[PDB]
Parts: sequence; C-alpha cells; structure tokens
Amino acid sequence: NYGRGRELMYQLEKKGKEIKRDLEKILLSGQARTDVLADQYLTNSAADPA
Amino acid sequence: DALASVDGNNAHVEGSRAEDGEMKPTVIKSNVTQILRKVVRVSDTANTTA
Amino acid sequence: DALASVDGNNAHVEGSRAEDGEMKPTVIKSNVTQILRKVVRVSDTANTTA
Repeated sequence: NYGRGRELMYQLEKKGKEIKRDLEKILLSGQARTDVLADQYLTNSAADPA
Repeated sequence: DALASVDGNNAHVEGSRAEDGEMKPTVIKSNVTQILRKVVRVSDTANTTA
Repeated sequence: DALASVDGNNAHVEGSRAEDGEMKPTVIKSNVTQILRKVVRVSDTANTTA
C-alpha cells in the first residue's frame, strides 16, 4: 500500500487509539456499575459459592 | 481444598474436541477468639500483716 | 496354549492304530488401550489476581 505497510499493523494501531477513546467516554459516562453483585462484593454468598 | 472425585468411566476418543472439563473451588473455614479474665481484690487492711 | 485335560483312561491295545487328529485352535487373548483426558480452562483475568 502507498501510505502504509501491512494491513494488520496499521489496523492494530488504529484499535490502540479507539480503545482509548471508548475508555475516556466510559470513564465519563453515567453507567451505574452494572454487575451481578450489587453491594455483594464483601457481602457475597457464604463460604459456599452458591 | 479437595481433589475432584475419581470420576471413572472417563473414556475419550484418540482425536476429538477437548471438552471444557470441570473444576471445584475451595472451602473457607473460620473461627473466633474467646476472652479469658481473672480478678484479684485485696485490701491493704489484709495486705498489712505477714 | 495351556496343556489339555488329563486322560485317566489312556489305555490302548498293543496292536491298535492311532485315532483321529487332534486339531486345536490358537486362541489369543487381546485387549485395547483407553484414553484418559483431563481438561482445565481458566480465564486469564483469574490468573492475574492474587
């Protein structure tokens, strides 16, 4: 290709930037910490992981 | 922890897909402490003689 | 190819001809191997925790 080398190294670099953009958008979003555990981190099931 | 059961009759094919297998987590055992206490009340009136 | 059963009546005449043949098989004992497999799949995230 004229303005690049291999179609893999070029795409990887593009993804390395998109991950940062989505990261910033996520860190500044309003997501409510969607997780299977809601205040159950230290309040999870007993010794038996039911 | 405890190793999984023998799980006999586990015959397989020479060439085939490696199934996901199976695992088992650990078990947590906890205990609590107990308080032991003694008391000694002695008056100087009694702790005066020999 | 163990020996044959003892013939307690192995009595013959002095001027008798031999009897019929003694065609016996060549019985073979055989077995087959068994494939034992143990698969374990653990996420990479779980491999980073302490």
